Amino acid sequence: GLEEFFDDPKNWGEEKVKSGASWTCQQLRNKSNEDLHKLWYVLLKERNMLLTLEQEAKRQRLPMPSPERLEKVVDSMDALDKVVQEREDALRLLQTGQEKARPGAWRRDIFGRIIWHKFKQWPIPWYLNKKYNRKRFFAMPYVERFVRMRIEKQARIKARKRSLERKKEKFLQEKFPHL
Amino acid sequence: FMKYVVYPQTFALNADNWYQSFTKTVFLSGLPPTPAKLEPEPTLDITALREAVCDCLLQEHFFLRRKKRAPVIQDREAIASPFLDQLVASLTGLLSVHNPVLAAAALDCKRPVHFFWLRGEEIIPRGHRKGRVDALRYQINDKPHNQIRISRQLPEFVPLDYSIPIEVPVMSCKPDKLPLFKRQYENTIFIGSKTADPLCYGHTQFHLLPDKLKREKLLKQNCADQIEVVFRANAIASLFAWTGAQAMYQGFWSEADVTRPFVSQGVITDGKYFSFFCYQLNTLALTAQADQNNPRKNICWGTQSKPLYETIEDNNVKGFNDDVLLQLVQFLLNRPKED
Amino acid sequence: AYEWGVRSTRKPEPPPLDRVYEIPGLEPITYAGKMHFMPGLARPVFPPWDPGWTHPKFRRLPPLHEHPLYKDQACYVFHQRCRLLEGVKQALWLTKTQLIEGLPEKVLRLADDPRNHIENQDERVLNAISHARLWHSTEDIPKRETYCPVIVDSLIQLCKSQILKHPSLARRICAQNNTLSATWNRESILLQVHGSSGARLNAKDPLPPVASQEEVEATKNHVLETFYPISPTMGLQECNVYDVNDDTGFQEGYPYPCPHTLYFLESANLRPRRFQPDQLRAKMILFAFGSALAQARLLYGNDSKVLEQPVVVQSVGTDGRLFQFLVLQLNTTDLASDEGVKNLAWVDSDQLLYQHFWCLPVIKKKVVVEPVGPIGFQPETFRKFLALYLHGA
Amino acid sequence: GADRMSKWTSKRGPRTFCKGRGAKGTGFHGRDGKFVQIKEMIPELVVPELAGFKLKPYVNYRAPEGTDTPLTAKQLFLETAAPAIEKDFKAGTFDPEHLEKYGFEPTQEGKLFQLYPKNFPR
Amino acid sequence: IQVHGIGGGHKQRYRMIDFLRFRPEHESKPGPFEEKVIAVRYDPCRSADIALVAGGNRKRWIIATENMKAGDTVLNSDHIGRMAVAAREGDAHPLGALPVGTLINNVESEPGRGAQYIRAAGTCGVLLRKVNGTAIIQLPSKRQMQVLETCIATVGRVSNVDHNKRVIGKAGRNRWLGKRPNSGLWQRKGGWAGRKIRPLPPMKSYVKLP
Amino acid sequence: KARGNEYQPSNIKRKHKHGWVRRLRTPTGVQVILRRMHKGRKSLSH
RNA sequence: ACCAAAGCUAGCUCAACAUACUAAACAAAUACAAAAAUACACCAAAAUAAAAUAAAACAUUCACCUAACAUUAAAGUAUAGGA
RNA sequence: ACGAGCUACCCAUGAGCAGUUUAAAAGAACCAACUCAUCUAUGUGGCAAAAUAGUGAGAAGACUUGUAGGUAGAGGUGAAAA
RNA sequence: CUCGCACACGCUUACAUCAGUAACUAAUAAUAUACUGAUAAUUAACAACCAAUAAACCAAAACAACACUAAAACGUUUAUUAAUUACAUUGUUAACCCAACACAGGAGUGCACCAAGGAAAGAUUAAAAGAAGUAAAAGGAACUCGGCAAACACAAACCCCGCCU
Ligand SMILES: [Mg+2]
Ligand SMILES: [Mg+2]
Ligand SMILES: [Mg+2]
Ligand SMILES: [Mg+2]
Ligand SMILES: [Mg+2]
Ligand SMILES: [Mg+2]
Ligand SMILES: [Mg+2]
Ligand SMILES: [Mg+2]
Ligand SMILES: [Mg+2]
Ligand SMILES: [Mg+2]
Ligand SMILES: [Mg+2]
Ligand SMILES: [Mg+2]
Ligand SMILES: [Mg+2]
Ligand SMILES: [Mg+2]
Ligand SMILES: [Mg+2]
Ligand SMILES: [Mg+2]
Ligand SMILES: [Mg+2]
Ligand SMILES: [Mg+2]
Ligand SMILES: [Mg+2]
Ligand SMILES: [Mg+2]
Ligand SMILES: [Mg+2]
Ligand SMILES: [Mg+2]
Ligand SMILES: [Mg+2]
Ligand SMILES: [Mg+2]
Ligand SMILES: [Mg+2]
Ligand SMILES: [Mg+2]
Ligand SMILES: [Mg+2]
Ligand SMILES: [Mg+2]
Ligand SMILES: [Mg+2]
Ligand SMILES: [Mg+2]
Ligand SMILES: [Mg+2]
Ligand SMILES: [Mg+2]
Ligand SMILES: [Mg+2]
Ligand SMILES: [Mg+2]
Ligand SMILES: [Mg+2]
Ligand SMILES: [Mg+2]
Ligand SMILES: [Mg+2]
Ligand SMILES: [Mg+2]
Repeated sequence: GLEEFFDDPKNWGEEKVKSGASWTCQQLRNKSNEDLHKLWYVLLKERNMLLTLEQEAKRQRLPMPSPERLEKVVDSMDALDKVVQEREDALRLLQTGQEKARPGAWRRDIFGRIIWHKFKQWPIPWYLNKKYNRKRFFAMPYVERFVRMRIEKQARIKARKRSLERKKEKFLQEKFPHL
Repeated sequence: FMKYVVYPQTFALNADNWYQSFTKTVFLSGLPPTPAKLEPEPTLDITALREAVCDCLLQEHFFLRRKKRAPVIQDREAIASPFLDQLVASLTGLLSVHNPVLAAAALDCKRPVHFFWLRGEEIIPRGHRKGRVDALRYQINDKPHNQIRISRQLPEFVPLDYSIPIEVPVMSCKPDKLPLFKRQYENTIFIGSKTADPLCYGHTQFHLLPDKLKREKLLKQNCADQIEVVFRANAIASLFAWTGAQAMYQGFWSEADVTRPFVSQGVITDGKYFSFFCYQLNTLALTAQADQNNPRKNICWGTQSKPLYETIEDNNVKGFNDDVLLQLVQFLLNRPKED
Repeated sequence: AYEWGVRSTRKPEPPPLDRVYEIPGLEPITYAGKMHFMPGLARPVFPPWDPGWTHPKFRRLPPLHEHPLYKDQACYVFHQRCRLLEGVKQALWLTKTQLIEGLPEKVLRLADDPRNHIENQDERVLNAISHARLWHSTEDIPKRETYCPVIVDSLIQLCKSQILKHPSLARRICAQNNTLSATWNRESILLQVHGSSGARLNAKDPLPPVASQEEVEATKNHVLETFYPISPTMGLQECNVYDVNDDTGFQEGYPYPCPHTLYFLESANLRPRRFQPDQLRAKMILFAFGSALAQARLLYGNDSKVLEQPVVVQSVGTDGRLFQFLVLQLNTTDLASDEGVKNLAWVDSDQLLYQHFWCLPVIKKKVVVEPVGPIGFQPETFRKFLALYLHGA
Repeated sequence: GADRMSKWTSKRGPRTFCKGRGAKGTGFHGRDGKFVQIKEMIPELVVPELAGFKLKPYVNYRAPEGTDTPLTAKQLFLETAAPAIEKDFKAGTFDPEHLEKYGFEPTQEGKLFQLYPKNFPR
Repeated sequence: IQVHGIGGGHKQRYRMIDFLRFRPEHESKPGPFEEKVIAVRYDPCRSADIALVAGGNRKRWIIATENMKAGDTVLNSDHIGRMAVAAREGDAHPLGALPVGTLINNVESEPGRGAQYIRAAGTCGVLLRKVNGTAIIQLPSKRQMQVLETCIATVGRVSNVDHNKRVIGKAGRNRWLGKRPNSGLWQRKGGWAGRKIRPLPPMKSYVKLP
Repeated sequence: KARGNEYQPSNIKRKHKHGWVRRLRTPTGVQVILRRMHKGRKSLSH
């Protein structure tokens, strides 16, 4: 069963390989979950063959015969992963209602920033964990000057961007007086 | 200089063929041709030998209690190692009355045997020495479970210039693909003793299979013929290394070749299964400059793996193979020629 | 007094509790809700952790009284590495035997007979000495854990070669790392020897009694030597968990029931790791008595009585250069009393098998003053070893 | 003064520094110092039978697409739970206290694959 | 660096030295006991020579007296008596039971505290008088010490008497002991230098008067 | 003798003296990291 | 004749208005030696700003000197100052 | 704020010293590896921001040296040369 | 003519194959381990990662027999519980590192003095001055601050100052 990494031998020496369109999201939504589970491996073997052919075309210094097949396949993979994620997050919104798959908290780190800290799996609680208590989630009083300076810098950047767009609008209006 | 470290106990897939390529030895299935000029020596009592072997089985399987084993997996190394020492000691003691040479022989227990030799040529692919020619060196670091050493040499099975139509398999690949790896340390050629020991010849070797090379582990690894291949590679490595050790404590080397052949016997055991091998070294000139016009070859006769017992339970040995014990007694009954 | 702890190196005491917790009827506000430390909030007090499903590796160790075999009476256990101070005196006291300087006359008659020697005795023993000390290793200077089991196994092979002249040595076998337990009571305290041995020789047939009834009767009025400030307990390990069951390493119906020789190995480089010779003798006395008591209670029963058939167990202790020899005859089970029949023990002490060995040739003033090989040789040690091996036949 | 911009990798450090490349652990260190691999941590790959299954990785060019309607929680409720709830309310057998017959589950920890802890990888 | 001129010495193991002379094994029998001396060895940590003392089920390393040899018998007691005791060189007795002219070592400060003073090699204090249930001794620095009479002390002089007459052959021996050389800075002597004749400081007393 | 070679490289010493963990164990090293972030450094530490 | 030269753009600067203020990306790994899923803990902290200068030196003193309270006047006024 | 990856001194953990003379592994002697740098000549934008060649001193100790940690400037460290 | 082979640390593809070099790198060409482009590569047995809790332990390593002082690194068995179940992860190249350089400098360990590594001269001529080496009649320190340097010598004494290493 090692030949599935390659194409059929009639198609090895052909310069152009025609193929169909990529799988559309609305076409993915009509199928059942077992159909998606089988279609994932059906796409997987073809993508492995296309990557093998791409590497061999890179090796033997010849162009890959119609390399848009890999683009269509990875578009199909993105579509199927997307519709499975719609089914899973919709079903989780019905059952629990939590928006995100991983637990997390909005935290204030030592650097002063606001960070979405995702949680991890541990067999022991948080107060007993040696590694976790030496982490610090708070900001010291000296951090506030740097937090303010970060604010001041991004405020200056957006000020110059707004003035730049205003100047470009002025320059185009003065350049072309079609009004 | 750099050398390949050759392991007799190996996990390689086709290791016997690569070892035959490194060794210039041909493997023949079946026993060597029997020297039928024997006197009426088999007045052997089979019942006492069977009772001794069964007593060793019952001791290290049922009777001798260990410290309590909490993994409960019952690792066969600690089970079958003193089984092999007791089997070798008991069979030597019971067969010393028939073979007086075994009384004057010495017994080694877990004492290493080393051999170093050159084979073939190689052009260096990389480095500042690229394009130059440097020979391939090999080192065998082997630790036999038991050894028997004799002051006098065992007799030959076949003559020195005896030719076989089968020819040495040549692999068209680098030795790194086995896998084997180059390592540098001291070059030792060891018999199991130093030179001043008067017993520069031997009788037999005994080799226990480790835990990683078990038949159950191979069947989990999806390995059918590897059971025979591992035993083959172990015999071809160990017996060749030890016969080369005999030849180079006897003063023979690459440009002296070998005057009269070196003959050895080997017993390779998994915890249930026994295998019997014979080796004859004629070639010690494995250097490529001396191997252009060298017609002679080394020979390794092999025996297919056969179990000794079967499903031992509650002081009763259910199955027993008498032919394995007979082959072991015929191996232990070999004597040097007298004059 | 002077306590042996240090305030810095000890684990610190917990920080003193926040003053919110000392207010009755007040709920403290802590950082437990945000599951991380926060300055300005009180430190929460958590209950001790209870893993409802148990894990084997990661749980706390169970206490010693939780074990089913835990008993209130502290038993004193002797294992392989326990040392005794007045080793011969403590061995004689805790074993209740009598010490004899020579080996028995049967052993000397077996040794001194010229028909019992091997073909070229001195040549084979000197070659065995050279093989153990220099030849068997790739290195120029082999270590003691290498050369001591090699010289022991080589001497066993040398005395095993006599089986063609004496076809009664096939009734023996060697055994390794067995579990031995022998528990008894000796003057209101509970003793137990328990552990393993190096290599133990067993046989189908028992060894014949070696001491005469005149010696047994003269042993009766012998008084045991006593020593006041050290208790005879000292050197043993106190244990509160044990089983009162005499356990030899072999189960019922074993074809080789009677041990004939024990072998004791001192395989270590450093001087503090190896036993002193008195400690080595004490170890062989108490282990040989453990094997003999296992024999004399397995064949007779748990009742304590004098033995009409003595039990003889031999042992050899080995340093690699200097040997100790023991023949121990057990006659008495009821060791609670101090007035009854005492057992017997013959000990040859500090038999030097060779004086010194030279692995490399020493050169003084550009000439060789001493050649390679062992200096000094005493074959009487090998003769005693051969008699101890050939004592069955 | 070394390379700060280069990523810190196990190839760079000494023999002491050994860092994984992102793989998942499959066992632990056993009694003898060897590695004991746990079969339970091994990802058992789940494959169907594709011989008797008819589908192809590419779609016909003449096959039309559809108006893109993403899957919504309201649409999933109206398609799955709403006929049962409407039928039970018109039959009078609707129970506000117990909703387990309509597909609702109160606590996730009973079942094998949880959603909010995300027990299943993929 | 807080103490100068220390470092670069030989590797030394530390011996656990038991300072409390009267230490019963169990509290069931608090009576006086008698132990046996096995060996006397050199200790690299102190100037004295130590001795291994075994009794019951335990051994202790103690500070050896002048003529303590291998295989000796040493009595430890707390019993005070009005006929006193006949003091040998090994025995440990309270200061109330000793005769007036007794030479002592390893003097305990507070009852139950343990031996702190007179520990160096060859140094011995002398009991002076016993008044009102209180012992007064004279230290090797010729200072009087007032102590409760129930404090245990060991009779005799500490071993290795010729430690004061031990000669150091070279600076290499100082570096072996671990004493780094002094600094090369030339410091002019102040007013602190000179031969100061001072009267003897008064008796240091650890008996707490209520 | 000859100079110019005061830098003898060692990754253990480098990551122990100028590492991220060593920077964050001290408030001064934390302020060093905030100054490098305010300047906009590509590499905050080793 | 080589070397050279010339562009008008990228973009900044100062304000005003203004929401109300640490942007974007977070699928995984990130304070083990950062970007390494996985084990019995410890965690944390504050104490006046000083001086270069001016007083032609320099000791008491020396406006602003990282503490929101703005403008027109009172007013450079009363006061405080090696006055 | 940052610096003891060079150097000054310590705490750990290791590794080297062949031959020769002597009862000696004696801070003895000859002389290698090894460690310093006495003297001279080149070099002086050089091979080199301190080197090369010849010659020298120690070479079983107060000796070199690998890895790692510690002591930080109103200081550290120093067999004091500021 | 002889600083070789490998490992540890450190560097980071600079390694290997093919093709090109008008120009960029070699302080110059020829071409290529040092430039350019494409493609591949280092496969674990070696090394890292790799159990605690109580207890019997005074007795050096120096060929260690047994000793000296400066008192000396380096683990056993006994009991309690240690998931038990093929194949885990990671380093495997090099002519290489620190010195601004393809620098006569610095650089730890194990075995060797070659069985391995390399090339002082781009081609002429053979002026002065300069560096290095060899040899010299007669004299032998008369040169110079000084027997500095050199030499077929490589010795014997007196002081000063510090005992000495
Ligand atoms: Mg840099
Ligand atoms: Mg690394
Ligand atoms: Mg490396
Ligand atoms: Mg494994
Ligand atoms: Mg000290
Ligand atoms: Mg001392
Ligand atoms: Mg001084
Ligand atoms: Mg001075
Ligand atoms: Mg620099
Ligand atoms: Mg001024
Ligand atoms: Mg001024
Ligand atoms: Mg100011
Ligand atoms: Mg005033
Ligand atoms: Mg440091
Ligand atoms: Mg340092
Ligand atoms: Mg020497
Ligand atoms: Mg010297
Ligand atoms: Mg000298
Ligand atoms: Mg210097
Ligand atoms: Mg020089
Ligand atoms: Mg010259
Ligand atoms: Mg010299
Ligand atoms: Mg200072
Ligand atoms: Mg000065
Ligand atoms: Mg000065
Ligand atoms: Mg570089
Ligand atoms: Mg060029
Ligand atoms: Mg390599
Ligand atoms: Mg030229
Ligand atoms: Mg000239
Ligand atoms: Mg000249
Ligand atoms: Mg000349
Ligand atoms: Mg002349
Ligand atoms: Mg003159
Ligand atoms: Mg000169
Ligand atoms: Mg001269
Ligand atoms: Mg002269
Ligand atoms: Mg001087």
